[PDB]
Amino acid sequence: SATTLTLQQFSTVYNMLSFAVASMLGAFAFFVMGRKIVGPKYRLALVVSSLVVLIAGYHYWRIMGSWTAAYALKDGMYVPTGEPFNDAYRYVDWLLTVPLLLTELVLVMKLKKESGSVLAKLILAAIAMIALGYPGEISNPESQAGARLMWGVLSTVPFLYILYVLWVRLGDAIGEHPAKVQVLLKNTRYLILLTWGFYPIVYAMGSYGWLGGAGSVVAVQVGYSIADVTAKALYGVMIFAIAYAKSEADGSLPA
Amino acid sequence: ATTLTLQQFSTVYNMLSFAVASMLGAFAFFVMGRKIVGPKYRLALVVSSLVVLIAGYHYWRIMGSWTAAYALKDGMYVPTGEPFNDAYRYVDWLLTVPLLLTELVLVMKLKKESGSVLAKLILAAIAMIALGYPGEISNPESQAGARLMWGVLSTVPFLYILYVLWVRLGDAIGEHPAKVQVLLKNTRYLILLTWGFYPIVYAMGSYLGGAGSVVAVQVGYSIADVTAKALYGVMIFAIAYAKSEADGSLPA
Amino acid sequence: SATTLTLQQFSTVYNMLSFAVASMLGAFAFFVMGRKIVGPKYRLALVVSSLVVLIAGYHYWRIMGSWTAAYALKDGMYVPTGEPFNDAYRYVDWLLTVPLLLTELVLVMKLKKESGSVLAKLILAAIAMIALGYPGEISNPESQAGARLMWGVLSTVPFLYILYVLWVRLGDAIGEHPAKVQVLLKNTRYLILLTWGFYPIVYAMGSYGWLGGAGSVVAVQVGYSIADVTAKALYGVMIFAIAYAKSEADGSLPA
Amino acid sequence: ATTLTLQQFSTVYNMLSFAVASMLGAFAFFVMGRKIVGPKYRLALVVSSLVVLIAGYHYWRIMGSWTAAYALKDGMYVPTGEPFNDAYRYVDWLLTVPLLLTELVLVMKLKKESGSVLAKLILAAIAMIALGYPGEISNPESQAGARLMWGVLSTVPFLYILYVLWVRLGDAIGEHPAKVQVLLKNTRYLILLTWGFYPIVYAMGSYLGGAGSVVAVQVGYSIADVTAKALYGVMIFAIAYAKSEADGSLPA
Amino acid sequence: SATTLTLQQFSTVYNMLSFAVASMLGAFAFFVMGRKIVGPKYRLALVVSSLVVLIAGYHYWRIMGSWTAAYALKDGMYVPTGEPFNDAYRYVDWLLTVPLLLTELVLVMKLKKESGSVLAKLILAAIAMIALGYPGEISNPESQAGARLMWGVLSTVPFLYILYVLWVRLGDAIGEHPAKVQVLLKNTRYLILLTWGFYPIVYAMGSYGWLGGAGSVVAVQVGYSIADVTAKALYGVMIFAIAYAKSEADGSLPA
Amino acid sequence: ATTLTLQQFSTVYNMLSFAVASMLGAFAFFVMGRKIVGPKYRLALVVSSLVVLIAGYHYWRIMGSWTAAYALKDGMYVPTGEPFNDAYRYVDWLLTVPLLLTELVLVMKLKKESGSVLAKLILAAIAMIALGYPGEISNPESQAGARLMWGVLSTVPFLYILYVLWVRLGDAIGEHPAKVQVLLKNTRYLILLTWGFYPIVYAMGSYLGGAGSVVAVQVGYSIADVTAKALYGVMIFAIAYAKSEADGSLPA
Ligand SMILES: CCCCCCCC/C=C/CCCCCCCC(=O)OC[C@H](O)CO
Ligand SMILES: CCCCCCCC/C=C/CCCCCCCC(=O)OC[C@H](O)CO
Ligand SMILES: CCCCCCCC/C=C/CCCCCCCC(=O)OC[C@H](O)CO
Ligand SMILES: CCCCCCCC/C=C/CCCCCCCC(=O)OC[C@H](O)CO
Ligand SMILES: CCCCCCCC/C=C/CCCCCCCC(=O)OC[C@H](O)CO
Ligand SMILES: CCCCCCCC/C=C/CCCCCCCC(=O)OC[C@H](O)CO
Ligand SMILES: CCCCCCCC/C=C/CCCCCCCC(=O)OC[C@H](O)CO
Ligand SMILES: CCCCCCCC/C=C\CCCCCCCC(=O)OC[C@H](O)CO
Ligand SMILES: CCCCCCCC/C=C\CCCCCCCC(=O)OC[C@H](O)CO
Ligand SMILES: CCCCCCCC/C=C\CCCCCCCC(=O)OC[C@H](O)CO
Ligand SMILES: CCCCCCCC/C=C\CCCCCCCC(=O)OC[C@H](O)CO
Ligand SMILES: CCCCCCCC/C=C\CCCCCCCC(=O)OC[C@H](O)CO
Ligand SMILES: CCCCCCCC/C=C\CCCCCCCC(=O)OC[C@H](O)CO
Ligand SMILES: *C/C=C(C)/C=C/C=C(C)/C=C/C1=C(C)CCCC1(C)C
Ligand SMILES: *C/C=C(C)/C=C/C=C(C)/C=C/C1=C(C)CCCC1(C)C
Ligand SMILES: *C/C=C(C)/C=C/C=C(C)/C=C/C1=C(C)CCCC1(C)C
Ligand SMILES: *C/C=C(C)/C=C/C=C(C)/C=C/C1=C(C)CCCC1(C)C
Ligand SMILES: *C/C=C(C)/C=C/C=C(C)/C=C/C1=C(C)CCCC1(C)C
Ligand SMILES: *C/C=C(C)/C=C/C=C(C)/C=C/C1=C(C)CCCC1(C)C
Repeated sequence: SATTLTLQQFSTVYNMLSFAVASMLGAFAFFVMGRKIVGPKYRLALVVSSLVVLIAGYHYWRIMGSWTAAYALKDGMYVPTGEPFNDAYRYVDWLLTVPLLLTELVLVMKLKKESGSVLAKLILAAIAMIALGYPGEISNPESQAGARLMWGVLSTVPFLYILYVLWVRLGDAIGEHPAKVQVLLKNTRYLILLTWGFYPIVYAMGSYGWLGGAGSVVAVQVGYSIADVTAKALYGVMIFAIAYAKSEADGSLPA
Repeated sequence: ATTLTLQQFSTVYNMLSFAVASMLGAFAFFVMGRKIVGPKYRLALVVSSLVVLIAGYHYWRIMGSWTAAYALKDGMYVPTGEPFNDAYRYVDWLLTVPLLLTELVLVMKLKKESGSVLAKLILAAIAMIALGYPGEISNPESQAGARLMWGVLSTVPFLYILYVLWVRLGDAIGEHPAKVQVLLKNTRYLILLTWGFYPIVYAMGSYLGGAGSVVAVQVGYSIADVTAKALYGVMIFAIAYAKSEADGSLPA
Repeated sequence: SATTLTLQQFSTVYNMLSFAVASMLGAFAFFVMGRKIVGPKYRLALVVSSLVVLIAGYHYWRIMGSWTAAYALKDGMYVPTGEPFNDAYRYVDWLLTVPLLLTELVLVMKLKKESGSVLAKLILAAIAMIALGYPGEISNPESQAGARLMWGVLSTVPFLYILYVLWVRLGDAIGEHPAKVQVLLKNTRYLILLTWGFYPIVYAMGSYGWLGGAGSVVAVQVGYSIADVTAKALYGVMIFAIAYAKSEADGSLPA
Repeated sequence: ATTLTLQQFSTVYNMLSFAVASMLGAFAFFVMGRKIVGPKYRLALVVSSLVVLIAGYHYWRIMGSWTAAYALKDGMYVPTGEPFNDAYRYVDWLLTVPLLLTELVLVMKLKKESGSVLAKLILAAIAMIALGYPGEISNPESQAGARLMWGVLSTVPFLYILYVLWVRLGDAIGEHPAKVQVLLKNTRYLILLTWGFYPIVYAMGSYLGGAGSVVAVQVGYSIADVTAKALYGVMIFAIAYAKSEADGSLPA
Repeated sequence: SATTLTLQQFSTVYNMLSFAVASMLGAFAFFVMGRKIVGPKYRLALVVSSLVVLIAGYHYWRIMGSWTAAYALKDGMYVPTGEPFNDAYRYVDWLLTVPLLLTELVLVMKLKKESGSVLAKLILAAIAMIALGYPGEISNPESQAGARLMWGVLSTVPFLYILYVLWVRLGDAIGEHPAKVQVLLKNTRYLILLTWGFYPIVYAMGSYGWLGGAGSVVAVQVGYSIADVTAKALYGVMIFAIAYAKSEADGSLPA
Repeated sequence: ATTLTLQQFSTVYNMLSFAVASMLGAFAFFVMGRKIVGPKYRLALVVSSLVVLIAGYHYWRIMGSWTAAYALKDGMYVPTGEPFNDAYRYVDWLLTVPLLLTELVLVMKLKKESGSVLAKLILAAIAMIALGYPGEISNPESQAGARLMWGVLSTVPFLYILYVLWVRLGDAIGEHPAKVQVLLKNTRYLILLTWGFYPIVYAMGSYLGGAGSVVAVQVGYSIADVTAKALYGVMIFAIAYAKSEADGSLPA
């Protein structure tokens, strides 16, 4: 089965899940309302921003239900119920939202005829990343260690491709914009860099650790919440700030 | 009925949760994207919003029916006696497929014959779904003859719909700007790929596999619905955005 | 009591009821949104169109609850619960919506001073039709065959009156409009003609058939759904198309 | 209490479902009809929307109370011990009747005395409902004296309200266009027919019949509420539309 | 414990609570919609009017739940359940809404530089009134009669202060406005005078009466509903009427 | 755990119901007050609406948790075994405190450094709440050392936030009209009074009292949240209204 949890551990994970739910839905309303403030050519990017956090809001709402249904209160403790709580529900979120995360960045940036081509490759790359990752995630890290490693390696190839394209296609376009736009674009890269590495690490953790003890279960689940809120809601605020800065630069800010 | 492995139940549940999320995301897009395109293409986005709203609620219900048809016992998911209503999609299609045809006609240029053309497609789609329904609920083992016959009878209006869409979309490519032309070409390919997937899943259910067959049919129908409705609506929006940039009606 | 049903039969009726619910509510949103597109003198007719489908949406929502509450799952079967499922709940729908169906047609057509008089007679006719039909519907087709026939006959008199008025007041006004308006008005008559005959036939069926077997129960209930969706939602789309055509003819289409 | 036949329970339930549907339909009409009339008559339609919205929810509750007060046993509907709160309409009237008077005053031309006139009618309507409430909950058999007395005391502000409405509506007929005049004449007749129906139903409940009496009172009150609120609001809208076409403020 | 109630007594209190709920929420929608009709300098007062009735709507919704949960149906009777129904939940309503009631009156009236000072004193007075009243309300009228009286007396001091300020600050400003504004301002004072005295009387009743019998329980609870609807919803209508009259006087009525 | 008197349970429940009502009232104010101030200050009111909306729902949940953690027995409220999640506020603060800082920055004049300043405050607020959380769930009796340490570590970013707000608000007083200046002065005092209250309640929970301690912490946190969010948002609105009257953008 799984691990027994204290009220403190169960509450901590439940609260970080409720933190995630509130952050995604609140950011949704913010991005919906923020459309009126930026230039008209950057409003489609904010719509996609709202879409990302809306979907992750729905998915975290289900995860929160899944978490409370996998444990039951007995003798001042939370003991498993047999109902499964898995990380593979997250992939259903990622498969849709990660291609959308790339889309909103490209839409807020300048289109250079090939912008469609650059986006299409990244979307296809992100899809294959999650798609190849899924067989490895549902594989038993012990009884199926060969399959887990193979899919992880195959999944990492389009992953580094996305990271490479973002580094090379952003710096060549960072150095063409005002100082405020550069800082916003620069930090957005760091934001992607710091946060997106969490998911493969936890995948590699299950292969070489994690599940060992309740604290590991809490930490990983707390980590997913922090990573998702920053990679989706905070990331969407950066897209909004880039839209306002670029709208302020080309003179399209509503007056 | 049959017992499922933990993986099979999880997989079908996830594809159902994927479908719910895709519709919810597509709904918000079409509602908000209405403001971004020209004023004469917004009714097409209104119909797009309804299609995904209806299918979203219906997939929300399908997910409830799925989780209620199995129970976890001994590391397995065994049936509960509560039935899984697989015919619930066909009543959705009976409403949403006629609506999908409408949004394509509305996003295109209105002609004199547009009224007659739409009604014929809807009558075909109705007869298609109507003939398919006896075949869908037929037992693939004890009632294999009826499944094929209704499958065969249903494809006649099916191929009729595909022919009309191919011919009425190619005739409009050569009158529009290049960007509008590319979108219409890809839209034809998209309709063919997605609408052709459903006959395969019907033939998948017919032929035995066991639980893998159950997973495939539910996964296949779910993917088909998501691509034929939400991905399809994005093309309707993209056609609306291109035509709005061409006729100078883009709100920007 | 009543009949026992298979899962297939119960599901079929349940699905056609859910089809009806979705069609009525979806058409409501369509007609509400479609007001902006037609001329201002035809928008009141679309409001009445929305009202018809909204009411039928509410009534079919209750019918769906009534259907699931009249049967219970036992041994892979649906056996009655004793709770009644009757066609007389439909008359409460018809008594309000049928007068409204006539109203929206007259409002989309040209007012000719007497338009109030024509409408008032039809509304009074439709009311008496449903009102006279109700005593006959709740009468036992066997133990009370005299009362059933008498009310059916009395109900058919204002029915044919409505049909006569529609045929004579529409053709005299069809031949005064453009070709597209004529086709729309012509098909609307056929739509009324084909669909409205279903209700008396089922009334006459209960007198001389139906209730015999489960298949009859399914067919009649499936028929009501098909008839209601076409006589209310498809009919409202025809009213919308007439409004757009007439708005396009008199030059009032919003530009 | 008393047992009801299947027909009696069904009839009262249907008239309650008729009332719910009528209010829901009337609500959407007044909300949407606000946009169609002139800008100075829209607050009257706002109040119209509230009246039917409040009464719709209340009739939704009355229906729940009705179905919860009886149970199906032996081809009969026998009481459950759960009570049916027939006084729930009077607390509705205490709110909605003062609102109904307001929407009539708002749709008419505002004068200096309009403020005083409205307050007097509301005070009368309050006292009318207030005196009627002791009489409504009084037992028609063991407490027949109190029922009549409260009925008698309640009609004094009742006839006061009817007199004022007759006199303030006839004085405004002769200053308006012909179409506005006809509407005001019919509005007076409508108020008299509908407001007079309630005293009959109170006298119906007093005098015994048994279950037929129970059906009549509930059917009568339901019909009276539907005609005095939703049908009444359509006249308020019709007066608004006529005055908007007369003063040139029709949004068209 | 408490008293046993008949179905009639329980229904009466339940209905007057549902009357209060409907009146507060309905007035909320009225004040929200009524903003468009008055001058722009009086619209903030109507927002505060909506706030008062919205809060009292929420609080009466809870009181209605509290009432149904304090009694249970047994043998055609309503007997207590042990769950408490107290008047001290009302103070949580009053502590917020009474300062708001004064605010909306001052905002609809003319600001005379010191209007902030006058309002601040009244708000501080109203707060201390409810604050001093609370220790006395939760005191046992019999075992704690010294504390009940003392807090009641201390609570009455800012109460009469508010009444004095309203009488003196309104008449000096009534006699500066048109006749219609004077009548509206004059009746608003009478409205405050008649209704606001109910609360101390019921406080003094618990000290020297009430709780004796079920009829007293019904009357007091019925009284609170009548008092709250007139002191909040009817009072807000008077504020709306003053705003429309003053907007009509200074020529700011939307045309 | 500990049993509570009827008064203690009622008091904490009332302060929770007070908090719910205050947030609901504040939400409607900020939504409606958006229309009343100038167009460039409305995003700050949008964020104000979210803060109170989030905290309103969370206090609605806290009230449910509170009533579910005790049961009435023998004229007492005794624990039920169902736990009261007191850490649920800290996850609220983790979202709402960063939002509260934002609305202040948005209502003020935007400068070049405004971007950097906000991010530092949010990082501080995050670390503040993050370090406070281990201390909040620590047992005041068996784990008194950890409570103090996390309390001590949490105040470092706390005093950092207070210093920045004092210095960036005094620098903006002397560039604005007198009415704007007074509001900014009082806003500083308000932030200090309310933000300083939380450390006291943490020290209250640490030091024993018993149930009175439980009441104080819950009452203190509730009052602190209501004044630091709803009362704070009214000042944000008042600053918005004053600046709108100064720059001539008041919708009137
Ligand atoms: C709905 C329940 C029944 C289900 C069965 C399928 C119903 C299909 C209905 C299609 C409505 C299409 C009406 C189109 C009327 C013309 C509108 C139009 O041409 O507008 C173009 C543009 O918006 C001008 O600017
Ligand atoms: C077993 C019984 C089976 C019964 C099966 C019945 C099916 C009826 C559906 C017909 C399709 C009608 C589509 C209607 C679309 C009309 C659109 C229209 O008329 O608008 C054109 C005009 O140009 C705008 O101005
Ligand atoms: C509501 C809870 C208590 C129930 C007790 C009954 C309350 C009756 C209230 C009536 C409000 C009427 C206020 C009318 C104020 C004048 C508005 C007006 O004259 O506006 C006309 C027109 O809209 C300008 O263009
Ligand atoms: C047992 C205790 C029973 C107590 C019973 C108390 C009843 C109080 C209701 C009075 C009616 C008040 C109606 C208020 C309508 C005012 C409308 C108004 O003042 O507006 C006019 C002005 O012209 C706009 O500008
Ligand atoms: C939200 C979930 C994560 C929680 C972590 C805290 C997030 C803090 C986000 C702040 C958004 C601020 C974006 C501001 C972008 C600039 C907008 C602006 O300057 O607009 C001014 C004015 O409206 C022009 O007229
Ligand atoms: C245990 C792990 C702990 C991890 C902790 C991670 C915390 C990340 C939060 C950083 C604050 C970011 C605030 C972002 C505010 C940005 C606002 C902005 O960029 O807008 C300025 C520009 O002027 C508009 O045009
Ligand atoms: C894990 C948490 C990590 C910390 C997350 C919150 C801090 C984010 C601060 C962003 C300031 C961005 C502008 C910084 C300007 C000074 C620093 C700098 O050197 O920026 C060079 C750039 O060219 C401009 O001048
Ligand atoms: C500033 C831009 C973003 C900056 C980069 C953000 C990246 C976030 C990713 C992973 C953090 C995971 C942290 C996991 C910390 C868990 C803390 C915890 O509570 O674990 C203790 C456990 O509960 C004992 O039982
Ligand atoms: C404009 C709207 C027009 C809508 C037009 C809809 C036409 C019929 C569609 C679906 C019927 C679905 C039920 C089909 C049943 C097939 C018979 C069958 O064998 O299955 C069920 C039966 O009860 C054995 O148990
Ligand atoms: C185009 C304009 C409208 C055209 C005219 C539309 C009129 C619809 C009225 C009645 C149809 C009733 C059809 C009933 C078919 C029932 C099919 C069925 O499924 O019954 C099999 C049963 O389930 C085995 O057990
Ligand atoms: C502006 C708002 C003003 C509103 C003004 C409302 C005035 C009173 C109305 C209804 C009271 C209903 C209860 C009446 C009770 C009558 C006494 C009675 O005998 O019945 C109940 C009693 O508990 C025996 O059980
Ligand atoms: C016009 C401006 C406002 C005018 C002033 C309004 C002040 C309302 C305050 C208190 C009234 C309390 C009245 C309580 C009446 C209770 C009637 C009742 O029903 O009690 C009988 C009991 O139920 C038998 O068992
Ligand atoms: C932009 C968004 C950035 C958000 C950044 C959030 C950073 C961490 C915040 C809260 C963690 C709350 C849990 C802290 C747990 C402390 C460890 C502990 O001892 O308690 C739990 C443990 O499971 C013993 O049972
Ligand atoms: C909002 C959610 C986001 C940004 C999720 C991102 C997920 C990844 C970048 C996952 C990467 C993986 C690999 C590189 C290999 C192992 C499998 C994955 C899917 C965890
Ligand atoms: C949104 C749903 C859509 C677009 C559904 C489309 C469905 C089809 C094209 C179905 C076709 C079928 C046949 C050709 C025969 C077998 C039965 C069907 C209904 C699966
Ligand atoms: C939306 C619902 C509609 C259009 C319903 C129409 C119903 C009828 C035309 C019913 C007619 C009847 C008779 C002519 C006699 C027998 C009784 C009736 C009510 C079934
Ligand atoms: C929407 C509800 C309305 C218009 C209700 C009106 C009610 C009456 C006019 C009631 C009158 C009564 C009497 C004259 C005496 C007997 C008791 C009443 C309350 C039924
Ligand atoms: C909407 C609610 C209102 C206007 C409540 C008003 C309450 C009072 C004026 C209460 C006054 C009290 C005293 C003067 C002393 C005794 C205690 C009080 C709180 C009942
Ligand atoms: C809306 C909620 C707000 C503004 C919360 C503010 C909270 C604090 C300023 C908390 C400070 C703390 C310390 C300084 C140390 C002890 C732990 C805390 C979190 C209570």
